[PDB]
Amino acid sequence: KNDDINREAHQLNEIRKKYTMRKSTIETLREKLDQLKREARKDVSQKIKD
Amino acid sequence: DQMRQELEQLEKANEKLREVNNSLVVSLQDVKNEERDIQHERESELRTI
Amino acid sequence: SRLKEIDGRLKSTKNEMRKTNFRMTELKMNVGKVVDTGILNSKINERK
Amino acid sequence: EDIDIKRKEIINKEGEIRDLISEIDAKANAINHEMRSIQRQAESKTKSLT
Repeated sequence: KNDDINREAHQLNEIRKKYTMRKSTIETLREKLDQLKREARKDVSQKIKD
Repeated sequence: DQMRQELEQLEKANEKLREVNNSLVVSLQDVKNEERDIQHERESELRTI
Repeated sequence: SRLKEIDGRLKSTKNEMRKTNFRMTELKMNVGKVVDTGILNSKINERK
Repeated sequence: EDIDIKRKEIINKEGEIRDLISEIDAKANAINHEMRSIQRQAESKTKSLT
């Protein structure tokens, strides 16, 4: 029974790990948006110059 | 996956080895009973002779 | 000699059961591990 | 640290498991000796009385 309680605690810890990895995913989202904005400004500048 | 399957077959094999070990213990105590009665008969033969 | 043989196979059964114990220790070792499928699921949703 | 806690718990638990298996095997041997003794002495008493 103590082992089962420990397993429940580690499942909660894995949920917390999933939350931290969610924050990692939003960081990936921010860097993706950064790259998209950079390429967008570059291509629109190229199109305007052409 | 393989490891859940292994634990299932291991529970099966653990039960099986439990029954065979119980049978082994019964056989061993029967064998030692045979030994004690054989040695008692030998002692009786020795005392008679 | 028969008793010695049955004791030896008892030793074999005890080794087998202790290996099963190691394997269940491994079982809950791998129960308590981090899973990194969140990026996979989010990326699948993005693709969809 | 909690992982190590559950590891020590499981090594202990398997320790009591194997110790209890040995103890119950010993008590099975003892009860077999008791039943053979009681049946032998019961047979002797039946021979004496009957």
